Amino acid sequence: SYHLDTTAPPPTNLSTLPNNTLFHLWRPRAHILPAEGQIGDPCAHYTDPSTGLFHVGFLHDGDGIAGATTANLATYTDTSDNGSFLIQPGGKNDPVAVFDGAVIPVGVNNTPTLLYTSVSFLPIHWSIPYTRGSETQSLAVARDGGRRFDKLDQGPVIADHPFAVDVTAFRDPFVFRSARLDVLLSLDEEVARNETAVQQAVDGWTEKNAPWYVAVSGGVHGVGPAQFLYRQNGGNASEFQYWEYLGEWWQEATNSSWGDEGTWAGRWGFNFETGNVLFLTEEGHDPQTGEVFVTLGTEGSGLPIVPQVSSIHDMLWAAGEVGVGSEQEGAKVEFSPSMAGFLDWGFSAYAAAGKVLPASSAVSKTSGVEVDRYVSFVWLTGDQYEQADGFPTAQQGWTGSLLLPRELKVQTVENVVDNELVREEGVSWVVGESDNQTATLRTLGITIARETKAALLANGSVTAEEDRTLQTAAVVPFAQSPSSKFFVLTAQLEFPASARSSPLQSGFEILASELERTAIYYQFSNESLVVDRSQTSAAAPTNPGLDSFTESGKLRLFDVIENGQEQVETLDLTVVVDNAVVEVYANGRFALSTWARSWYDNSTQIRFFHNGEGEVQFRNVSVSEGLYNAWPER
Amino acid sequence: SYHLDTTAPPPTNLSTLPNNTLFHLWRPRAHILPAEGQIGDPCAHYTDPSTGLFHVGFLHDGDGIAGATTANLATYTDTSDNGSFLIQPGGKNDPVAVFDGAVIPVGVNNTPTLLYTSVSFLPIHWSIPYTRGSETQSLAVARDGGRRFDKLDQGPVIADHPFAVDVTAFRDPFVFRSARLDVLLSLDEEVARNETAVQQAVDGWTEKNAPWYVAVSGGVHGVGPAQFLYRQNGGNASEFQYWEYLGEWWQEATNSSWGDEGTWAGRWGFNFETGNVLFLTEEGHDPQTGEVFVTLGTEGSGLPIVPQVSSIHDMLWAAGEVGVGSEQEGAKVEFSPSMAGFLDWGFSAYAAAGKVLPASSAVSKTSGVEVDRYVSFVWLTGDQYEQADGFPTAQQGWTGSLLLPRELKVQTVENVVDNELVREEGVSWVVGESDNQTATLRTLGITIARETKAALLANGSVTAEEDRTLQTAAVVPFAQSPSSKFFVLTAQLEFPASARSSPLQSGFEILASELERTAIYYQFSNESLVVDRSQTSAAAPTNPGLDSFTESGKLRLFDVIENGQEQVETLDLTVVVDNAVVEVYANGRFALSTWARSWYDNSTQIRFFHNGEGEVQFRNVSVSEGLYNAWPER
Ligand SMILES: OC[C@H]1O[C@@H](O)[C@H](O)[C@@H](O)[C@@H]1O
Ligand SMILES: OC[C@H]1O[C@@H](O)[C@H](O)[C@@H](O)[C@@H]1O
Repeated sequence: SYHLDTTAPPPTNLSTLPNNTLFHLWRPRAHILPAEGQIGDPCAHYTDPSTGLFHVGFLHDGDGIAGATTANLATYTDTSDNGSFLIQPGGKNDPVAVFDGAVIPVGVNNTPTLLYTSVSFLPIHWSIPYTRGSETQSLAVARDGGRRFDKLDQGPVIADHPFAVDVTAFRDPFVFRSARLDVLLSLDEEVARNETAVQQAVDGWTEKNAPWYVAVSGGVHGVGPAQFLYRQNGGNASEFQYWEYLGEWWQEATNSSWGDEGTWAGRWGFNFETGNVLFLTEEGHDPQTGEVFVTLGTEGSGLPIVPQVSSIHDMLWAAGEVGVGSEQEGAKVEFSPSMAGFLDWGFSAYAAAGKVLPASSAVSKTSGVEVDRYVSFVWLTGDQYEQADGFPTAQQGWTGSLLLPRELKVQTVENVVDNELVREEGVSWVVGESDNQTATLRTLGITIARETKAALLANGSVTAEEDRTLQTAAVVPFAQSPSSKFFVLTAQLEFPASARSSPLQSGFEILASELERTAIYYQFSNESLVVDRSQTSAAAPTNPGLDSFTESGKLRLFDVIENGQEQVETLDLTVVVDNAVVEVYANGRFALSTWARSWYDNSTQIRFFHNGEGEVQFRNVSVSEGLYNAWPER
Repeated sequence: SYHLDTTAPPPTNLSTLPNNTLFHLWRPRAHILPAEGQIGDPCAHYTDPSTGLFHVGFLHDGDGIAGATTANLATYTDTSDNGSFLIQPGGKNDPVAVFDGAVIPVGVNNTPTLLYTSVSFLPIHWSIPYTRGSETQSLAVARDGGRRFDKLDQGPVIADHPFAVDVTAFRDPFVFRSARLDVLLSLDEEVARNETAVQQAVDGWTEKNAPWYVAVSGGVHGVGPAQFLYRQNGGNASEFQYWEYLGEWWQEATNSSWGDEGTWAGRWGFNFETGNVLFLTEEGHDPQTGEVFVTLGTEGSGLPIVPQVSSIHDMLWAAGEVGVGSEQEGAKVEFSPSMAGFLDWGFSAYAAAGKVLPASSAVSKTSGVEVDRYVSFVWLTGDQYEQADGFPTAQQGWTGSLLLPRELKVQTVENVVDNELVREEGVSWVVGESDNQTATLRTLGITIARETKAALLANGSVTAEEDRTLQTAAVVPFAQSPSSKFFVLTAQLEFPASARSSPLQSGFEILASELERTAIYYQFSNESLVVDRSQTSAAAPTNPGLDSFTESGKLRLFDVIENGQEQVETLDLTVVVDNAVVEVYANGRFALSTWARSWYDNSTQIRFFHNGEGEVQFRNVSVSEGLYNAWPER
């Protein structure tokens, strides 16, 4: 017998508590997750052509894909009760399980069609032999407003991985259209080599009748991770049965990495997962004019390898160009990375599943958005990918959550001093334009979906803090801190050029009280935003299931000219705290999410933090408390 | 109710009788059939390398493959009780059914391995759209002396039919080795054009490390029937997982036929089934020196087509050569017929499944055979392929039977006058040599497996009849007729050349009494051996289920020189009557099998028959009564 008293010390072993007793303790209110149970990879999102509603999907309880719908990209509604499942295993093609899938809005019977990985054998992991027929790609059609997906009555449409290729994995199909690919696959190995003649065809490209491409993720044993590319046979937009294989359009050597030291974009690892193919512009998504971007998860491991265990799950992104399939007899087209980085630096952040959100959607119509966007949903595993040291799961009654929907586009950083900080190799940006004096950088833009950001602040209480400058080491409490763990903290930190070489650490302490605190700070030593959770939970000491290791992500603040005078680029911070789900956003190009499971009701204080190394100026600091309820119907 | 009294008239409607009351009425004793129930296509035969025993397989009750073993090819033993099943559906690869398969003696784990068509969807028929994933090819390994075949724990090894090819069917894998094919696929495009340099390579071939080939039967919608050829990837005899597609090595236009009139080899039809690839010599089988022979069933139909109904099931064979796949980009190798015919002319004869029977087998060692042979088992559907007009199946308690095992080799007809009878187009033979005076013909040789023939005669009572010459029309009873419906009738009929243009019909009446009789005679009008069953069963008139239509097969008796004198080749008849199962053999190159379901115990009289047109000399006429028990353990 035990009533949850979060004003008293936590019991020694949380796992000895009755089921569902910790259900509300760290559950978010503005995030996407099922009514209960666990949530795995998001997937199968789409805009219903009929209603204009945006459908969101995600694996649930390891027993299929569940769904929800939204008309504003702020509040959601479960497609049904009892789990809200759309499709589950037990069919002829998926007797064992239902893995990730993607949706063609107008496919079979001119309705939303799901191409998903139907599983017939387990286990499946890059570190152990692959069982033939493990993963196949099958079709299902949406029924009753999309509240359910009925499997087509036949075998998989892609019943096997590439011939005689020893794949490590062959799952997570993602569908997309591309003027570039279409053109490259219709010209001559000479008339398609000159980017000139090509562009002429691109300008005349029409999306409506363009064929669909499918990128499948995995790798090849003893060779390396890769993405297998397919497209409706013969480029026939009306062909949903046969998909011609275009080869491994994207591959890397086993455990190789972007850059000469794997500093900015982790490692390619031993296997690719959940690849999404995007075409971004400076305003949003355009399969005709956008640049090719790819988001993916990579599975890593230290040595020695522990078969069936992926010690590292990196949530990466890469940008580059696509060209003809060389002269050799391999892939018909190839993707070459020109820059890469992380979509989210969080250890537990992974398997992002996104989708183009049309300006014609009911969402964009309402918010007055005139362009097409690409919204990405990142997964935040609740138990370190099932490697947690006895997390109190039965006590919590739920596991995992998705992160806030994020808009992806091409971000530009103007007026950047063209120096070594810019010209480094194996980096997460490229020079869009320069004059040897100042340049304009190009990188992946990452922001909270505008409607979600607005809803988070809509009915919130606003409390600002006075501008401040810290030089000597200090921890200064806010003049007034929130009274709950649901708020958005925003702030700008200005650093002196002399801080680059200093051991400076400046930021904030959140979710704090006498016995608990979570520190978020910038560090120049390795140019990273850091989330120290060593003191985050008073319950973690005796409950190793609550991970407390430090989280961090790289963020370079370039030298820029703002008013004729050079200065270190301002660090623009936006930290969203929804209970235990903590998301750190910066300069519209950085994201780091993690779990901050504080125990006490009173751990809501916020404080300025500076280690006394160097100096820091805090500006436009403010806190919006309350957020909102993303699930009104529950 | 009614106690079966076969000395009294049959009841008007046989279906009103209790179950199993007709179980023994027309059941054979020397044929291969299950203890009870129905038998479908024979398949999966093989010689156990360990024991030397020959294993026989067949579909049973439409619920899998059952088996039996033999050490002498005379008597058999069920592999197990309760159906004696080896493998049945319900696996992940074959959730719906288990179709025909073939066995590689030394395969996975160096044990007998079954490659079979695993079925996931029904219906399947050339006349209706094909459901993707309907038929795949999976592996299973023999366990416990072969009394069972355990499916390998993974998906099919050939998970889909050729890419984007709208097949009518894709089943019945048959495995085989070939020096010729290996050579052709190892030389250049021009080096494999000159039979000279090609023969050198063949002479050095070695079966031990030769890769396995797999022929799958079916067709292509709107194109025609065909055989799909595959072989262990890269010619690697050690590779059982991946099979490279070599193309449609054998195809024919929809419902086309051998010859300008479909006279000698029926029609190619709308779909090919049960294709077996053989390499025959004048003494038996040799994958190194034998001429390519193929046996197959073809599904036919008159117009208008009745979807899901194959009105004609022809049991055909074809011989020819295999060359490099033309110049274009089609099948890598190609089979070109030089002659074709019927393996069995019976309406109900079909789906032959054979296998190489090594001289190293226990069967051959015992009987002292020094060469490898090819033994073929022909199916005799019990109910006109399930199109019977209400056959009393419940009353009989069993359905179908296989015909006697038959030896297939190259047969030679020597001293044949090289005239128009030999040079007709689209025929079942080819001239092996000639001097414009006499020639030697080459054709498919069909004889009863020697050990089975010997067993049929071993303990039988012999009764000869005096040589006789009938000139007027007459029906003359034998001086002494058998007293049972288990006997072997042999005879030789000599005709004068003048008989070729005559309306002559000469032969015998068997299974006769006052109220019943079955006529078997040769007819020069259309050069055919005929089995008239219009009076076969006193029960047929009120039981349409008992088919009574005339059965016939083409047999040309050439002009030959036997003693410096020309004569019409002797018609050498061997008629095996194994109860209702009747098999008519002639000149070692013809077979016609059917069901002769006489009712009365006394219908065992045999008579000479001549229609008075022309003349006929009967010689060496004899009857061996009794046959033998093929299943001593039952
Ligand atoms: O269980 C199948 C696969 O699921 C993926 O989500 C994991 O990241 C892999 O390590 C695993 O092999
Ligand atoms: O059920 C499937 C197939 O079985 C074969 O034996 C029949 O002869 C075909 O007509 C049929 O398509």
